[PDB]
Amino acid sequence: APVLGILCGGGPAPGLNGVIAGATLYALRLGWKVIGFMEGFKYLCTGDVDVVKAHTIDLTYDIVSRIHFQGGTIIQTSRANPRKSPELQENVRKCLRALKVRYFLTIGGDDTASSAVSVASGMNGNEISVISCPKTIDNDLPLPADQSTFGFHTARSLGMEIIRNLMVDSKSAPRWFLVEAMGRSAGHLALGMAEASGAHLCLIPEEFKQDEIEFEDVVELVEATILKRLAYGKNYGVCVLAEGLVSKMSKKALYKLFGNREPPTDLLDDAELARSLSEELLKRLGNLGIRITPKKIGYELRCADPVAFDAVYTRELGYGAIDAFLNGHSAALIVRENGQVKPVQFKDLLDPATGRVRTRLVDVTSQSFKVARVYMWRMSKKDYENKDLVARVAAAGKMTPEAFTEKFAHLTDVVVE
Amino acid sequence: EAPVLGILCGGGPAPGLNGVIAGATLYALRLGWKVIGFMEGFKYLCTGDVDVVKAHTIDLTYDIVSRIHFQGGTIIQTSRANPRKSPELQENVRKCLRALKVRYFLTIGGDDTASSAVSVASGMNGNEISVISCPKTIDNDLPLPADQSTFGFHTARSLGMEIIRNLMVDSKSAPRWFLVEAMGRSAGHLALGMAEASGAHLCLIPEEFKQDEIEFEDVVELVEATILKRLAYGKNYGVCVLAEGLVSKMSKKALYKLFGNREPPTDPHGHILLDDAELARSLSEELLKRLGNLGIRITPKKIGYELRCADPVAFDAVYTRELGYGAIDAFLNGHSAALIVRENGQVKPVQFKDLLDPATGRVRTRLVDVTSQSFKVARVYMWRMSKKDYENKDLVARVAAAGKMTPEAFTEKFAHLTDVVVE
Amino acid sequence: EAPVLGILCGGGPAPGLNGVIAGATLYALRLGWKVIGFMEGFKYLCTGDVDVVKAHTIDLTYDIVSRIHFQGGTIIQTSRANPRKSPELQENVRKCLRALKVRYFLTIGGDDTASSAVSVASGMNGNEISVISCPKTIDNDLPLPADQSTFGFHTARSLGMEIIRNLMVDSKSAPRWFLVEAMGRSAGHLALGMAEASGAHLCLIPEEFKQDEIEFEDVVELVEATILKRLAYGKNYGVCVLAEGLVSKMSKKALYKLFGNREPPTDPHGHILLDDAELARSLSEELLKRLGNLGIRITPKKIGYELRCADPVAFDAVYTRELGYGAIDAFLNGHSAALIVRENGQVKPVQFKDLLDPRVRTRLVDVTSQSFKVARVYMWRMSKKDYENKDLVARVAAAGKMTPEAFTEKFAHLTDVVVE
Amino acid sequence: APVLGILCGGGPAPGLNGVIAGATLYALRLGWKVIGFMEGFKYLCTGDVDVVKAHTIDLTYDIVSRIHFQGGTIIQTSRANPRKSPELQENVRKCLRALKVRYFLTIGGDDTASSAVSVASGEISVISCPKTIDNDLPLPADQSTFGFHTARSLGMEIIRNLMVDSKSAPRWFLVEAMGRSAGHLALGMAEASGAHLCLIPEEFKQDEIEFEDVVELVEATILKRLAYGKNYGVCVLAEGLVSKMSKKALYKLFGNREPPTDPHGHILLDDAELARSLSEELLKRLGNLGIRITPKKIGYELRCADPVAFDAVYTRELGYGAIDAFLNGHSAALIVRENGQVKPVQFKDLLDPATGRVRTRLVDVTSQSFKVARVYMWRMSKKDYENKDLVARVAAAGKMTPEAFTEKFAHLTDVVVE
Ligand SMILES: Nc1ncnc2c1ncn2[C@@H]1O[C@H](COP(=O)(O)O)[C@@H](O)[C@H]1O
Ligand SMILES: Nc1ncnc2c1ncn2[C@@H]1O[C@H](COP(=O)(O)O)[C@@H](O)[C@H]1O
Ligand SMILES: Nc1ncnc2c1ncn2[C@@H]1O[C@H](COP(=O)(O)O)[C@@H](O)[C@H]1O
Ligand SMILES: Nc1ncnc2c1ncn2[C@@H]1O[C@H](COP(=O)(O)O)[C@@H](O)[C@H]1O
Ligand SMILES: O=P(O)(O)OC[C@H]1O[C@H](O)[C@H](O)[C@@H]1O
Ligand SMILES: O=P(O)(O)OC[C@H]1O[C@H](O)[C@H](O)[C@@H]1O
Ligand SMILES: O=P(O)(O)OC[C@H]1O[C@H](O)[C@H](O)[C@@H]1O
Ligand SMILES: O=P(O)(O)OC[C@H]1O[C@H](O)[C@H](O)[C@@H]1O
Ligand SMILES: [Mg+2]
Repeated sequence: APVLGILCGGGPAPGLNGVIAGATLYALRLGWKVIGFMEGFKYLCTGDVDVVKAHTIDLTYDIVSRIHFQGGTIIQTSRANPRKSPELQENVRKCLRALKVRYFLTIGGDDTASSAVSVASGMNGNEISVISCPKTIDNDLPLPADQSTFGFHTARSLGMEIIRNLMVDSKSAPRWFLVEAMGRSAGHLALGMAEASGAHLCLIPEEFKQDEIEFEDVVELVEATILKRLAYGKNYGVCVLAEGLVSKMSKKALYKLFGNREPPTDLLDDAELARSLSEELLKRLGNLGIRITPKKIGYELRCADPVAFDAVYTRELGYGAIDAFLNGHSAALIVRENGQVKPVQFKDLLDPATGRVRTRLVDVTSQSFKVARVYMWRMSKKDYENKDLVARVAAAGKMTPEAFTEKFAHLTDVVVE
Repeated sequence: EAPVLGILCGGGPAPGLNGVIAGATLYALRLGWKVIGFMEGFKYLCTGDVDVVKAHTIDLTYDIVSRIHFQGGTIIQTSRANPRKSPELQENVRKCLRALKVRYFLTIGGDDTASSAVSVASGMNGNEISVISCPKTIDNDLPLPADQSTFGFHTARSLGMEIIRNLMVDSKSAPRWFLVEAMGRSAGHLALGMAEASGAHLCLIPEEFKQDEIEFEDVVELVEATILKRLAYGKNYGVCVLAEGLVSKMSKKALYKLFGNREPPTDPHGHILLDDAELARSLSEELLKRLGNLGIRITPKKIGYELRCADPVAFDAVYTRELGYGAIDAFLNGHSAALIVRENGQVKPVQFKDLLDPATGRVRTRLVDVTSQSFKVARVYMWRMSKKDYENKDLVARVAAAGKMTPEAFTEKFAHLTDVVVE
Repeated sequence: EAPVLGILCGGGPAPGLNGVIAGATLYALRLGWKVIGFMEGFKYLCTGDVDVVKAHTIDLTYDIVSRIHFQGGTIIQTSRANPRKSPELQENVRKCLRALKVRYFLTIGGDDTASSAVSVASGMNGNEISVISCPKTIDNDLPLPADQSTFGFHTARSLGMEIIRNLMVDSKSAPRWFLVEAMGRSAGHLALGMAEASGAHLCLIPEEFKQDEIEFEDVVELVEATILKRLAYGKNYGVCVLAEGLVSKMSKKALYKLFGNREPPTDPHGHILLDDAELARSLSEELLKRLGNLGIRITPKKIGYELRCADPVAFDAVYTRELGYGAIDAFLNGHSAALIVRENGQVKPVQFKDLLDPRVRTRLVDVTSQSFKVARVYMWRMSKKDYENKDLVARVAAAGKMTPEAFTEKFAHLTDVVVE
Repeated sequence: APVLGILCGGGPAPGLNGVIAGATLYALRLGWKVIGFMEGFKYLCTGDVDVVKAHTIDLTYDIVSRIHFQGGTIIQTSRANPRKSPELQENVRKCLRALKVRYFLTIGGDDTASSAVSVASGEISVISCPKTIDNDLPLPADQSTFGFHTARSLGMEIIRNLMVDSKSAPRWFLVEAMGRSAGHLALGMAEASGAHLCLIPEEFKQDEIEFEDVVELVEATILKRLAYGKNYGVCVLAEGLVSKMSKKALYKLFGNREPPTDPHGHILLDDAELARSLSEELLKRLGNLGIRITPKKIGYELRCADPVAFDAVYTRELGYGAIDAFLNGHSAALIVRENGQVKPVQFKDLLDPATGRVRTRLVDVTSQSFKVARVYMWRMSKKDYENKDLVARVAAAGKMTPEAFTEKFAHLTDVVVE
């Protein structure tokens, strides 16, 4: 009876347990023995056969038969990475061989799969075969457009519900919420939350023409939306911001981001973008009876119980991983393109630019992105050319139609219309 | 004056109806259109009385629709009253639409609603009114490119998943078997989706039965062998999800037995009233006679009326907003007698004649593809006796012993089930 | 060694069972006690074979229970097996408890579980073992001070409200009447709670019927009058919630009509089987004959088992944690054959004798309380004054397509059938 | 036809629509005409009766028959305080008389009720209802203000997700629960979700708190968890710890700077980030041990969640009791529920003599409920500090001697109640 070894690396995503139970349940039906390494590679890195034994468990039918309802991961996860030093990988090989592992499945992000292949490449193919199931809550893998990664549906739906309450609260007690969606990689999650909840505005790094952002431009994009809605008798709303704006700002923009101060280094995590915009917008707009409050959606999504779409999705990835093992595949990533859970070789998907896996961003030319824009509140190219509109909007700001055009009309060159 | 967009909903409600209404109305309002909404579908348009229709038409304004994307149901209600099979009724709808100066006419409903919409258009100048329909089914039975859902389906399946979740915890905490009947006889998409997501131990849908007709006995025994196999592993509990469509695939011998060894009730037109069937209840009643003495409890449970007006999940909120936008886009581009659908992430108008099945003159019905990879994966995790399973003497020994019968008795009673359903 | 604490669950599950288990276990481990849990209640303690019991007992360690307060149901499962009817079985239970050196025996369950625990205790020494039971009922029918809830009732009521909420939107979007049957015949706390919270138009609990036996005709007419009054205001839809206990209060003639003018079902021993009674289904078919010509659709809906194992809401999470703590404190203070309950914000042991009047005194809805009166105001119903309002009776009668004389003679007697 | 005028004051709480629907629907049956003032006292305080009439609506059956399902308020709310100045009450009296409203119903918390009393001194009866998610109105013991159950329940669900994440990917979450008046909400969320630590101002003995003590209280819990093999957890902090802090503590809290202040000299505690500051300090002290720490705010997403069944029933009965108090001629009272009965309680009985405004009900840290909640927390008790064996294990977890651990932490037993 061969041995299967599963582990999780990187941040958790809803439905992580779904993959573990999908692979384990099918493997047990074949008669395999399944084990799970706690906290990813953290203890395989030490190379101590008994420190590892104290941190691996039997993945039995009883353990996994009902985890498909539950978020997080029963075998935990960690960012521990054996790929960064020649000693660590050998410690991994020493423990896999000592554990008589035959099939090796990892569930994790771009940095987690690379560890799997590197440890595998220094091992005989007849003794160990490696498979990985890439995971990401930011929906940034290069699957065919409109196709989502597992966990993304759960994250977007819970985020919609959180913004729903902020939408009702912003109207009931007039204010503006600046909701910062966690995740600097792409803009899929911020735009999905905003469009589903009817958020009045969404800013993502992908909608900016210039290769760097200026702090003042982001202030004016939000300031224009607040002015236009105020011009229609509404002093409240919700604006959603992808954190990826941070990783695109310029050096000067980052300096203003931290309060006109030099930023720390080894550091965009310490950045507080929604909070910084709230302070600047309050100096400019507070006199108009406008309250602004930042709010961060984020960590609370990572271990939400999977929605039905991600339950089916992850189970089919678990079966697929075992199926790739049976069909002899190795060094491949389990993906579902066009409704087929097929093994895909990491070479065929690794974009040569960054070395890591190709990251699919939001297509702001697609119609889907255009539809989201129609239901937002923003001054378009045509809007600035409407004298009657510009008159009311500038009046709402207690500025003249002229000063308003000086300040804000340039924004049509910062963001794709 | 400004062009008038009239909106109605037909058929049974599904999550996201308001989302379609808000997408069409908000976009139209930005274009300066006047948006009105007829209450209860074609109900009053069929009368032909202009005043009555005015008494059941409301002005769809910004503040009314600005926040209904959060809410299930339809703020303009819905009806199934349809004028398609009445030349007089079709004219009556035309007279009321002309009276209200309706330039763009949008219907949100199922097959009957869309067919009625085009029939109203067959006798109207193509430059005075355009007709667009937005297909709606929680049953997911539209012939969209497979694996792509219809709006409302994701919401119904997710809520359906959470109900069965509580039934799975309850069935294990207090050992019991639940027969969950998923309302709707169109297809098995809802049953299989809820069962696969919730990890139910069995899902029976009409698509997997090879015979053109189904026998009540074969359904009893398919569930029975699943229960026995579970019993052979120390587990006297589980959940089985039956698609209601099994009833409409049964033979008349199965119907008489289903209705209590009696005569199926019928309306005053000669049609069997299948809504009065109690599939899940009848099968648990029979299954208790056979397996009850093995310390097995069985309980029916229906799901599906509570699903139809659940608040839409994010996938449906985005979906229906894009559909409502697409309806207005079709109006602008000049399309008419077209249905707004989303294929490959693109909302496009598709002519109604192009969706007809030439054999029936009816829009095609997409059922579960039981030869798909997805369905095979679902079956892998179900608890059932497969073909090669019946050939394992050790396994049939354990299962037969669980049922307090001999191995030869088990093969006699249950081995024919591999020829009843696709393996 | 260290004291052994055995825990089991008996009967129907309710939200928060895991809360009581976790509250008792976590505190017990803080005291150094060993904690064990019996799968499926007394089912295996009845067999007597100790090795079988060991195969169905688990060590309740810190990591087993530290996070089950989120989870509904019970990890140690439950069963209706009760050794209270066989000292052959009670001796078997005592035998396995002694083998496992159970110093403290905490059972969570209903009447059969509670009484079964004390009878086993009666045949043992008061120093070797001590027994405490935590009463459990999702029906809120324990005799606590008025308005104070049993654990799990909040969770069940809130989930039921959500289901009716979907039914209310559906009934209005696609005009229809839903007859929501709230399962449970013990009392009407669940039905009234769900209906009041959800804005349901009518609620019928057996507590409001003045007479001792209920007639099938009268129940039909109480729903009928509400539907007609709604029709008289342009509303041809609504939700009416029926407590399943209406079946248990019906007269012999009423039962005969309820099952379809056939002999009521019965078990092999001759006792009536009310579980086969589809109360909402029968009332829908009957009300369809009478009101179908008016354009009224009526569909039944059952809200039962999906409540039992819903995840506990915050009120019940705090509740059952305080209960579990109180059970350990009762063991420490030397209490035995006692029930752990909470009254006026304090968890405390309460001897069996305090609450018992055969099974425990069933607390029913107080239909004379101000709480029930307020619920009635927001219902749609023909009060005694409504029947005497000539103008109103004309509108309702016309909605039902009958003369005011016919309406008054048929429906006006209902003022003496249910509390005014 | 008598006129009922309804407004909402203060921050929203789930069930406001329940009160409005219960009061409006009953008043409709009595034949009353019902109206609603937008944004609460914002425009009744102005005295411009022309502006007031613009932002008023007629509360009809269609408007309110189904809002009992919905959180938020259909008539909005503001924090405007007519009790601030003598005519701030006068403008309200003038506008109310102009509209000829017989019955005036305010739906708000401690600040709103005091405003209602400031106007109830002159034809027009005034009744309030107990709105607050902070559970800090002086209702009978063990009896909650409406909206508190819903806010606690949704807060528990949010923390549950943070609990699964803190264990799946070992991390510590510092949850800051909104509300500076009392610790009810923070304690309810933490107890129900099984959070490892909770800190509320009610448990500190001295009336001024030091930043160092707050940091060390979390530090002791994190170290103790490490001693027992766990490098993760969740800690809930009532944000009212900032309002109990000393001037020196506030200086450290705002990054060793003078706290921001309003044009009147009072301190702007809204700009404070308690959880963020503690996280930064604790990461400096414990990151080497393998401890990751992350702050999270909860509370703006709680104010307008759809009410739970408890608040739906509660607000339906409170709204009924408001019309019943009006029907009985009562005035200058707040509707309360005790033993399942709604009754008016005069504002005079609820006023604290020193403040002059409605009395704030804090958590009773001497009660059994609080003691039990503490038993399930991970903390160092007075006895634990006297356990030489336990102290050695925690100190080793913190990479320090037992002597150093006792010097730094043992004094905490005099900082908070045991
Ligand atoms: N940026 C915007 N996004 C969405 N709706 C808008 C926007 N600006 C105006 N509207 C609405 O579009 C409709 C027509 O606007 P108008 O033609 O300016 O009266 C009204 O309901 C406006 O409130
Ligand atoms: N019908 C079934 N569906 C899913 N899993 C099953 C089924 N029958 C057995 N198993 C499980 O498959 C694994 C291997 O089965 P066996 O080798 O027969 O013990 C065990 O975990 C069984 O419980
Ligand atoms: N049975 C009832 N329950 C609750 N509200 C009612 C009932 N009957 C009438 N109403 C409402 O009471 C108000 C006064 O009605 P009326 O007495 O007809 O003027 C209106 O909002 C009616 O819809
Ligand atoms: N401060 C605390 N709060 C809650 N549980 C604790 C605390 N300290 C220890 N425990 C647990 O209580 C039990 C007693 O452990 P010990 O004191 O080592 O015998 C073990 O399960 C510990 O993990
Ligand atoms: O806040 P309201 O004016 O009511 O509604 C604002 C709308 O604009 C937002 O993008 C959403 O699509 C909403 O429907
Ligand atoms: O825990 P049990 O009820 O034994 O088994 C549950 C699993 O069996 C079912 O087919 C699903 O695949 C679940 O994952
Ligand atoms: O909207 P409708 O169905 O007409 O009325 C709903 C109300 O009537 C019900 O008794 C409850 O009191 C609800 O508030
Ligand atoms: O699973 P762990 O995080 O170790 O412990 C969680 C428990 O510890 C906390 O104080 C609560 O009482 C929880 O029940
Ligand atoms: Mg206050």
